[PDB]
Amino acid sequence: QPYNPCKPQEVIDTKCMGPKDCLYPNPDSCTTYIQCVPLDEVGNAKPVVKPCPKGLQWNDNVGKKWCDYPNLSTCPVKT
Amino acid sequence: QPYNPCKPQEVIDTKCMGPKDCLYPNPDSCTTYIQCVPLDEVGNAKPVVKPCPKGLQWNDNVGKKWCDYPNLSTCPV
Ligand SMILES: CC(=O)N[C@@H]1[C@@H](O)[C@H](O[C@@H]2O[C@H](CO)[C@@H](O[C@@H]3O[C@H](CO)[C@@H](O[C@@H]4O[C@H](CO)[C@@H](O[C@@H]5O[C@H](CO)[C@@H](O[C@@H]6O[C@H](CO)[C@@H](O)[C@H](O)[C@H]6NC(C)=O)[C@H](O)[C@H]5NC(C)=O)[C@H](O)[C@H]4NC(C)=O)[C@H](O)[C@H]3NC(C)=O)[C@H](O)[C@H]2NC(C)=O)[C@@H](CO)O[C@H]1O
Ligand SMILES: CC(=O)N[C@@H]1[C@@H](O)[C@H](O[C@@H]2O[C@H](CO)[C@@H](O[C@@H]3O[C@H](CO)[C@@H](O[C@@H]4O[C@H](CO)[C@@H](O[C@@H]5O[C@H](CO)[C@@H](O[C@@H]6O[C@H](CO)[C@@H](O)[C@H](O)[C@H]6NC(C)=O)[C@H](O)[C@H]5NC(C)=O)[C@H](O)[C@H]4NC(C)=O)[C@H](O)[C@H]3NC(C)=O)[C@H](O)[C@H]2NC(C)=O)[C@@H](CO)O[C@H]1O
Ligand SMILES: [Cl-]
Ligand SMILES: [Cl-]
Repeated sequence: QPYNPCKPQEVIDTKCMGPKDCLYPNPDSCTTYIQCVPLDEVGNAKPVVKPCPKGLQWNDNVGKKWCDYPNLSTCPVKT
Repeated sequence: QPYNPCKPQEVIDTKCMGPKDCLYPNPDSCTTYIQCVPLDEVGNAKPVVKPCPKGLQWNDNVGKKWCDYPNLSTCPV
């Protein structure tokens, strides 16, 4: 019913435990991200909207998966 | 008995959620720090050693609590 980008294999493999695990862009906003909370053993998860600190924007790049300065973020709104 | 700098009142008041919360120096190493992971909802946490990026050292100063250039860090050495 709600938007839910939590990929099951990512949920099963990482258990969303590590510092970059199960973190996804929020389509509505560049200053938040979505973090998945596992609900069971088969990869289902509850998506949770999480805030970036003041001034920062989600950086979805491989190896990043963190809030970053806007000029380094993956916000689709640029220039 | 093993070393645990995680103070329960800080775990309780912050839930170790914020960007500077429940972060402590690692006495054994200037290139790592200790982060507290809560084990319950009533203040108990375990200490996890976390790495600084290569070449950086822990800065325990007030308002910092982050990995920093060596000349800015609080390393006792
Ligand atoms: C009892 C029990 O076990 N219960 C289980 C429970 O634990 C499980 O829940 C999971 O718990 C774990 C453990 O608490 C949670 O793990 C945490 O996850 C968050 C992310 O969600 C991690 O947060 C990241 O933290 C890293 C640092 O460790 C941050 O890295 C920093 O990023 C900044 C930029 O944002 C970098 O900044 C740059 O720095 C350079 C200089 O170095 C500077 O030049 C630049 O200017 C600067 N850029 C900017 C913009 O300032 C910085 O370098 C870097 N720091 C370092 C040291 O590299 C990163 O930003 C954080 N990311 C986000 C997002 O916040 C956190 O580390 C991690 N904790 C631990 C202890 O590892 C996990 O989230 C949680 N999962 C869930 C789903 O809740 C649950 C579920 O599995 O099960 C219970 O049973
Ligand atoms: C589903 C759910 O709810 N799960 C819960 C789970 O989320 C909870 O876990 C907690 O999650 C949160 C995120 O949600 C984690 O929060 C993160 O915490 C980390 C620290 O642990 C924060 O990391 C810092 O990030 C900032 C960027 O925002 C970094 O700041 C930069 O630091 C550099 C120095 O390293 C600064 O550069 C220096 O600047 C000075 C001054 O100008 C200059 O003099 C120096 O030369 C310069 N030095 C260098 C080397 O460049 C830079 O200015 C600054 N940037 C800015 C913009 O201020 C900082 O380095 C990072 N620190 C460390 C350490 O990595 C991170 O920001 C924060 N994320 C967010 C989104 O807030 C939290 O860690 C995690 N807790 C735990 C215990 O895992 C859990 C538990 O509560 O519960 C679940 O239920
Ligand atoms: Cl935004
Ligand atoms: Cl903001």
